[PDB]
Amino acid sequence: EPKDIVEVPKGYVYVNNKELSMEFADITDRAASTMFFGELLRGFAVTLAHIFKEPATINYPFEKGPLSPRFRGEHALR
Amino acid sequence: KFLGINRLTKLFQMVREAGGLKQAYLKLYRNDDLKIGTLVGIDKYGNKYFENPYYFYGRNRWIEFAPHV
Amino acid sequence: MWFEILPGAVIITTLLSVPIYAMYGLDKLMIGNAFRRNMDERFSRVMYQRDFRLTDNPYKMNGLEQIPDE
Amino acid sequence: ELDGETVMRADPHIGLLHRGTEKLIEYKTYTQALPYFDRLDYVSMMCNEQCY
Amino acid sequence: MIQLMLYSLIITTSIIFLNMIHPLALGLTLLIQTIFVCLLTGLMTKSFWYSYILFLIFLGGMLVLFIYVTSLASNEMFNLSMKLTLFSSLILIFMLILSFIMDKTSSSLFLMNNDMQSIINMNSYFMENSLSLNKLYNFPTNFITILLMNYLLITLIVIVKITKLFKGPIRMMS
Amino acid sequence: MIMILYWSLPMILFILGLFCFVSNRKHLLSMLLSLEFIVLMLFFMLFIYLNMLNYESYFSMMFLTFSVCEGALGLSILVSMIRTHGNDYFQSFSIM
Amino acid sequence: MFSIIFIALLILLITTIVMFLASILSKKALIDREKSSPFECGFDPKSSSRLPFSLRFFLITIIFLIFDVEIALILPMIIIMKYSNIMIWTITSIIFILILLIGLYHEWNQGMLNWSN
Amino acid sequence: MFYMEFILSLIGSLLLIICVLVSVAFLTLLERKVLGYIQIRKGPNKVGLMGIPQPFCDAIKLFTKEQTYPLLSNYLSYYISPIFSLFLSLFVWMCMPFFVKLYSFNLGGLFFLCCTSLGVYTVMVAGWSSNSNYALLGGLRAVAQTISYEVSLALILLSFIFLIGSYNMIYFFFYQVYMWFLIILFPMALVWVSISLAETNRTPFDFAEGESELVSGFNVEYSSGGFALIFMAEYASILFMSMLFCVIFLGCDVFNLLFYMKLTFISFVFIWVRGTLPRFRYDKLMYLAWKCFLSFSLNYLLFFIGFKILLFSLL
Amino acid sequence: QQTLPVAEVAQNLPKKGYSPFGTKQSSVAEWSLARLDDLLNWGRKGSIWPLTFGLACCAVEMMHIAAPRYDMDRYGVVFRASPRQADVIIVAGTLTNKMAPALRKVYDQMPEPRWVISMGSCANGGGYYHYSYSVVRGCDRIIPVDIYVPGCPPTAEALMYGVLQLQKKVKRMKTLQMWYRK
Amino acid sequence: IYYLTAKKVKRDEIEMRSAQNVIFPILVAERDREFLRQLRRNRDEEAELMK
Amino acid sequence: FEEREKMMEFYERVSGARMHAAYIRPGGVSLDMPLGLMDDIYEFASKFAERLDEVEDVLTTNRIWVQRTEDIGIVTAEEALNYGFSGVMLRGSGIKWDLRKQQP
Ligand SMILES: COC1=C(OC)C(=O)C(C/C=C(\C)CC/C=C(\C)CC/C=C(\C)CC/C=C(\C)CC/C=C(/C)CC/C=C(\C)CC/C=C(\C)CC/C=C(\C)CC/C=C(\C)CCC=C(C)C)=C(C)C1=O
Ligand SMILES: CCCCCCCCCCCCCCCCCC(=O)OC[C@H](COP(=O)([O-])OCC[N+](C)(C)C)OC(=O)CCCCCCCCCCCCCCCCC
Ligand SMILES: CCCCCCCCCCCCCCCCCC(=O)OC[C@H](COP(=O)(O)OCCN)OC(=O)CCCCCCCCCCCCCCCCC
Ligand SMILES: CCCCCCCCCC(=O)OC[C@H](COP(=O)(O)OCCC(C)C)OC(=O)CCCCCCC
Ligand code: SF4
Repeated sequence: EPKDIVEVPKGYVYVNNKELSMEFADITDRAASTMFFGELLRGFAVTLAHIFKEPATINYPFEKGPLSPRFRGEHALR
Repeated sequence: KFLGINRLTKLFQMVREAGGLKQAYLKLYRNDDLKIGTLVGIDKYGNKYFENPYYFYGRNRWIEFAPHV
Repeated sequence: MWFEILPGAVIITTLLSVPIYAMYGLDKLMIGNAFRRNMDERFSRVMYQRDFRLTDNPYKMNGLEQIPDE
Repeated sequence: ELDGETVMRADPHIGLLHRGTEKLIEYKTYTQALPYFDRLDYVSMMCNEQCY
Repeated sequence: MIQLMLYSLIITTSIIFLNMIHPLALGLTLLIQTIFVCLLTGLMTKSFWYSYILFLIFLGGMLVLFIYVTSLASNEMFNLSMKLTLFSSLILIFMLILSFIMDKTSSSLFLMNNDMQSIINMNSYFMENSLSLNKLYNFPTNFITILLMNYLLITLIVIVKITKLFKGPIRMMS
Repeated sequence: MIMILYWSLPMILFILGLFCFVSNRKHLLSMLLSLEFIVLMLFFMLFIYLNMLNYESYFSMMFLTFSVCEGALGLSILVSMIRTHGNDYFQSFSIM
Repeated sequence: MFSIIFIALLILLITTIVMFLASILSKKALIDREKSSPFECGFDPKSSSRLPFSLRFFLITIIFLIFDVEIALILPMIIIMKYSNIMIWTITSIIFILILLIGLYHEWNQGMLNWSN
Repeated sequence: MFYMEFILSLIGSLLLIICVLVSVAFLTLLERKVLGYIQIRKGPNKVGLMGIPQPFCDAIKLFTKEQTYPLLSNYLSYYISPIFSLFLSLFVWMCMPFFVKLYSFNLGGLFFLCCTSLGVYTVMVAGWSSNSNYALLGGLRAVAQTISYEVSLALILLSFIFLIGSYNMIYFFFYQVYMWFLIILFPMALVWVSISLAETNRTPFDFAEGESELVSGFNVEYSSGGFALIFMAEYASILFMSMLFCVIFLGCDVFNLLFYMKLTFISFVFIWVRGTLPRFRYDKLMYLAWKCFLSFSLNYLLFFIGFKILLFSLL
Repeated sequence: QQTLPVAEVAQNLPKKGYSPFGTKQSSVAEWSLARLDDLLNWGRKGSIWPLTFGLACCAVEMMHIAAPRYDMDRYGVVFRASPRQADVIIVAGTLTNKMAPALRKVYDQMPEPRWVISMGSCANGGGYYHYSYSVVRGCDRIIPVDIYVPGCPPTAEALMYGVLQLQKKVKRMKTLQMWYRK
Repeated sequence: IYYLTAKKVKRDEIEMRSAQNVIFPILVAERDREFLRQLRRNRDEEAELMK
Repeated sequence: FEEREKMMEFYERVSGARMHAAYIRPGGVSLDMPLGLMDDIYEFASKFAERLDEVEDVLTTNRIWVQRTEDIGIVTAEEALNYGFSGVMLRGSGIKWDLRKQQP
């Protein structure tokens, strides 16, 4: 586990606070992810997964979006 | 057959329910998606309202317009 | 959903397959050989000069019927 | 003001979407002045209604 | 016929190049000049290697020179002249007529092409750029290549020394 | 006649490039472009000489290297004008 | 190469006919005074684009030119390996690439590959 | 030379030009459909039958809208540059390795480098001649981009050539009869994909036509035909480097439909990188193609020099 | 005022067809020019390119036709940054006194044909800031407007209703038949 | 696998070069006979033209 | 923005307008929430963690996003206090200040 630069208080969360590990295993892991594009391949994998999803598009005007009975539109005189 | 051949069977059922290959072509040209669903209603002006809860919310209920337009 | 990407891709697959295969017909209509003679090496060019010297068609081949009986 | 691609002096000019809101709030009732605050900040709205 | 056409085009573009004040007119004129010079150089050698090499060289050079156009003399007026257009058109049509009425065997180059070499030449049957470029990496003249590596390193050291990067960017009235 | 029918043309174009190099122009970069043109015509004449001989065209890249380093020297001199002057006007430089 | 000249002239001819057909079939409306003006994100420019531009990568451009003529001497030795002395070819090739690595790493050490700023 | 050749070379070149142009149109359709499907949304579906004649909608409109006659521009240089951009982007396609003799390009790599250098010349001429500040900034970004990637593109090509021994790309077919070169050259599969996006001015390297840093880049003053030929020139460059990824890294055979399926897949990869990764800065592009890509190219060139001397002694 | 017809009357009527100019025009040249105009309006009502303008809150709704519920790229509609590469400018938001020459310059540099969609109450008639000093009373008095989307935030359904009504306006737009009858 | 592929390509290249080496002597024999015939024709034509 | 359109659908459900709700008023709220909003908001809040996980898998780890964001636009804390900063621009510079906790 990477160490913390500043000790966090109770009820607070510090982002970008973890020191980078200088041991050989973490340096080799980040080096392999550098020269072999590990996070780029992970982002491409997530994107290729969301290609296979169902679209959220609705066929306007045959299909119309959900609404509410309280909806505010054209004024009318009853 | 775990890859979607039953979906091809459903597509062929959609084609036979549409009224033929020419009628399915005409329905796919007019309505940009080809779908099946139970006929709920027919409004005085001649439009037809279908509802199928199998689809995504927002595409459950749709209208097929009057054939004279 | 995702299969609608395949209309619009096969047309790129088919039409870019057009200018090769059509010549694989269009040579055979007029050359008679589906592969016209390559000119990368000097020896192939010299032997093409030899074929075009022997016949007006370099792709028409002189077989053993050219050789006289003796 | 740019020397090449890098900036030397970036000066913002605003008032291009200045609508005279506060002078207009001075002329309305508080109930009528409440829909102004939806149009102060555009993408958080119930926060501005909460503040007013 | 194509060689005499390249002669006429090179003559006309050289007349155009001698008369252009604006650096971009000189750049476009030397673009079409290096295109025509690259084709003409190709006609003389058995292979087409050094035309390609010269085109990479003269497209790597003027790519930098346009940045110096946009940094120094970016604002300068173009002046089209009807006299230069009429002169170039009359000289161009005159040399196309003169090249059409000329015997092209006498005006052809005497330098030997890959097919102008005889059949008995066994060195012509090899790969087309092997024996031409061999002496760059052979024993008598590898040391000239060594000298060129060291010369390019010394050139880069000179460029770094007399373009001080820490003095700032370059423009007009810096 | 033989000197006239062959290789008389790039002498004329080299003379025109030399006259373009020494003409009264406002900027130094036009002289750099005229240098690139006389590199082109020297390449033409050297290429005629190296193609009378059979397999000695390897030298034609060395002339390109020395000419590109000449152009790089001229470009770095054009940078060094900005270190002292604000311009590349040839009238702005010292005549003595 | 004579066929490449003719097909390059034909591609240039076809593209000029395509551009002239785009110009002929274009909608011909009258030219307004401020329609022709440069865009400049909807406001007045205050300066022409012929104003001199600051160059922060002059050293990188001249190093690019030097490295490109260095590229022009690498491209022969694909062919020269099968027809030369192997010892001389390896001494020249490994010494070429190591001298390029010395030059590039030395200018990386000086920081001359960073833009002036 | 036989008369029929010239006729069949002319016919095959013209058929190739027409098929590359219609494939550019359907490549715009493919990008607009899968790039929507990169996100949740759909592609073009309403117009025509199922969005198939949508590039015809895009081509009818751009060939009829009013031609811009800009005020401060040099119009005689502004009109000619997209013509030359499309001319070189279709002229580079004569380098395609045909198994029939289309053209005997013995020096196809040098021809590819020449047309690659000339396409960015048309881009930077069109950027200057518009006389707009965003157009000049996009043009200078394109010049800095090509100065960044040019020597890296050349040395990486040399390493592939070493595995071949000749500059003729049809000799890529004989050396790939047992396997593809994606096994050996996977780090330059990544590096050549990085260079090929910088070649075609595509995301993550899209500084010549920026939609957020600049306003449309150098295309800011081009409309209704000039923009059309610039756009087809860019997409024909995308098709050409997709083809060159299929030639070098994959099978160089052209008599199989799997080659064109692979070319459509590499074009889908070209759309796929744009829909995932954010754009760089061209400062970081110049610091990438000079300190990482060039050093790796020289080092792995040394590796291939040693491997080719090792292989030559064993033969 | 007429209503939608009853289904018996609708069955009595025939199909309208795609062409708004009718099937036949009793002349070969008129029929050829009408079909060329039909092809041109199909190419023009397909893929109108709106302009990245976005003055105010109504713009946030403009990304809800970008957002994958409504998908404006399904219709051919796709945003372009430059006004030269745009058919439509969606004036959507408050048009103030400082944005009068900005909107006039961006509209004038956009090339013909030009159709402007006025989205939102501020762009239509000033709206909730109508009686203020700085707000221009609608965008009609500077630039022409072809489509008036009426909601203050329109629903993205109601914005694509304006976009589809603009497509129907381009479908009824006639220039070659006008040239034959001028 | 590339070493095996290079062995196959070298075998094909050596077979093509062997075919070139076995075809060439007939071609150069025809070349020298036609060369001597054309040299005799050129020497006769130069004597006819320059009289 | 698919999830953002789901929340504007929730806004339209509770107030009747998708964006400008006019809902929170002096003296409470104008209307009670309709029945069944709990299940819809709960289903959305159950899925939104996975949606943020996918968005962070694309954006956060990438080298281009890091090179385009990190060590860029660094503002010191005394400049943040002297120039009257508030919110995230205070919280991004190390200053522990949230108005929801200090003055609730
Ligand atoms: C918070 O604050 C902010 C605001 O406040 C609230 C704002 O308001 C705004 C402003 C924002 C808005 C107003 C809306 C938000 C903007 C967006 C969501 C825009 C982002 C979306 C995109 C950029 C779309 C996604 C990208 C895609 C899909 C890429 C493709 C896009 C295109 C435009 C490509 C289409 C172009 C084409 C096809 C060119 C046409 C050319 C052709 C078709 C030519 C081809 C030719 C052929 C095929 C045939 C030719 C054949 C020939 C010539 C030969 C044939 C010969 C024969 C003989 C047959 C912002 C930013 C903001 O932050
Ligand atoms: C079916 C296919 C699916 C995948 C398709 C897509 C393929 C993958 C993506 C292709 C390109 C995508 C667009 C371009 C992205 C460019 C990203 C980029 O370069 O970012 C810069 C970043 C910068 O690195 P950084 O992000 O760490 O930055 C910090 C470091 N400084 C600031 C100093 C640079 O990454 C790199 O440059 C990484 C190196 C890239 C080149 C690869 C070198 C390999 C070296 C040889 C390895 C040897 C191993 C050991 C051998 C031992 C032998 C004995
Ligand atoms: C490698 C580097 C090479 C460098 C050298 C290249 C040289 C190429 C040749 C150059 C020739 C130049 C000729 C120039 C003539 C026109 C000059 C001009 O400037 O025209 C201006 C005109 C309108 O522009 P203007 O109103 O001046 O607006 C600018 C205001 N700032 O502009 C226009 O109207 C635009 C031009 C329209 C041209 C139309 C021509 C008539 C139609 C021809 C037939 C088309 C047939 C199509 C169908 C064919 C079917 C088979
Ligand atoms: C308008 C011209 C634009 C610039 C074209 C540059 C082409 C590459 C540079 C070069 O010299 O290439 C040598 C090559 C030499 O040919 P190759 O060696 O490529 O192929 C042999 C040729 C029939 C075996 C393949 O020539 C060309 O590319 C022809 C250029 C035609 C230009 C026409 C207009 C004058
Ligand atoms: S019309 Fe309504 S939603 Fe649109 S900008 Fe004005 S106040 Fe905002």
